Amino acid sequence: EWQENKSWNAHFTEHKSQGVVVLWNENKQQGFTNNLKRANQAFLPASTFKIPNSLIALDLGVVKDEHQVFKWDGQTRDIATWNRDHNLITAMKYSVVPVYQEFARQIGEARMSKMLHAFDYGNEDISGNVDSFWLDGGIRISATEQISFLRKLYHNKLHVSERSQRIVKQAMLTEANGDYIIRAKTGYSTRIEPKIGWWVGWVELDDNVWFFAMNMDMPTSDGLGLRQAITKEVLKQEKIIP
Ligand SMILES: Cc1ccccc1-c1cccc(C(=O)O)c1
Repeated sequence: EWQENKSWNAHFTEHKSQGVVVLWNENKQQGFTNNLKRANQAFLPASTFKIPNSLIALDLGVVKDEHQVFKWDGQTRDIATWNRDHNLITAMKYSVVPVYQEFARQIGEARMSKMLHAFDYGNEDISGNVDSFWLDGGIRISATEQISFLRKLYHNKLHVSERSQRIVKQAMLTEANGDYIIRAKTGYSTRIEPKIGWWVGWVELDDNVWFFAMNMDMPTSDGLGLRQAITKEVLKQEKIIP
């Protein structure tokens, strides 16, 4: 069921880094990783949490649909793309923390805790501030746990409406061409050691789906592009994408 290929470590060490990639072949129900231990170690989800947060906001009516405009609050932040109006699509695309912090405040502690337990999401622990627990609170999730959550979303098996799940999968759209479609979300965790980057999602092919979840050490923001680059290089090596 699970296979470890330690040779894949070269994808990380050749960039003076360390990390884990986890792949899941949906047709064959088989998983692959370079590091079984790190595949099950739990980290802050950071902006990968925008996936469950979006689902909860939509199902509760906090967000009406993917067109609703969340007006910039007029507070100049250091990320230029955050200083503007957003909808769910652009908020996901630009990982707009302040929009999602307001979602969480409107969701509230009780409903957020209950929905994460319903999702079986990570350690399901929202200890900390309701508007930042996924950045510096107690919640944790492993790469293998990301896969389990994403598989439910893919199959519309999470305990929210089909509509909510369809909308979030639309907002996760990252890349599409004649060969494959990638739906995914990046993450960047800096408030608690070790600093890491995430990329989680799946690759849709004509006749199969491959789920993936990776994290890697990220001491500096200069390496953020490696999250996607390394993942796609692993996918190419395994002949999942050309
Ligand atoms: C939080 C943050 C701090 C320092 C540098 C970049 C970022 C950031 C901000 C928004 C999106 C992303 C990203 O990866 O997509 C990264």
